[PDB]
Amino acid sequence: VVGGEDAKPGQFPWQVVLNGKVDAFCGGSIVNEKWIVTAAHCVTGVKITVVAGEHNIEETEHTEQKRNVIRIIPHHNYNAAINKYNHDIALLELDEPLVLNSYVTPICIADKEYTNIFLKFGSGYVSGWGRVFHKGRSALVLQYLRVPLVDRATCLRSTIYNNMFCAGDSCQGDAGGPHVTEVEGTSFLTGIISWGEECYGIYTKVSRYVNWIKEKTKLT
Amino acid sequence: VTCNIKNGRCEQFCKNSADNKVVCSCTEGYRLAENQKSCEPAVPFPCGRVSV
Ligand SMILES: [Ca+2]
Repeated sequence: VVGGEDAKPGQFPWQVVLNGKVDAFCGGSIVNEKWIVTAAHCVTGVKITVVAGEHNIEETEHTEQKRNVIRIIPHHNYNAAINKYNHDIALLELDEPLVLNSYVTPICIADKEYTNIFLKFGSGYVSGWGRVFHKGRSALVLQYLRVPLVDRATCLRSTIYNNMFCAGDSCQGDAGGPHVTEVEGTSFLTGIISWGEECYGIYTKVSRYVNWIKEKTKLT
Repeated sequence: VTCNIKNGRCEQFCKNSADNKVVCSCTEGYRLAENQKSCEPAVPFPCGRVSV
């Protein structure tokens, strides 16, 4: 994240980070104890390590919970060949459940109607351990930023849109992370970070994947 | 009062009852509060809350 500020311990307890061959290559969000939501382009098949309760990736704060991904469900309409950045959403099943607490807590997901209403509030939070500058290194401590909602026309100066929106910037490493709207002290997932490149930021509309999310993340 | 103004003063979700009255509602992990508007934890660690 660029031009943001340092997150506070347990300020975004739904935030997770993805580790592969390199650390902090993408972000995600806790749907529930056993499920993560992220971007499809972040997830190749190779061994992914999800880390919850993460604040500073350099320090051992005794709040962290590492988990292996055993199942990856990219949205049925996602196709790396063709667009790559459309229907850009996936779900990760963890090997062992997360133990929920103050530092590890899921993000609320409303129905299709209210997710969109929350989006239209016009101000959401984005976060991650992406680059601090354009070509700078990945963030040590979790960054967050308030990004305003941009209208159709203004953004179109560059989108499949129906399932995407614009705001702002998010940078490389933030992809898959949450765009979140806070309503009366409770945070709801309103988008997934797709990309920024020039660190407006382009986002996936969560509203249009809610039912798919709820269905696939059913606990039994 | 109705849902189209101030979300019927409901903190999270609003729905119109069959007698021109608001029925406030909350998401999984929350319950409707005593004031019939606000949402409070129904489990130790409900979604989307900072606990620190
Ligand atoms: Ca750490």
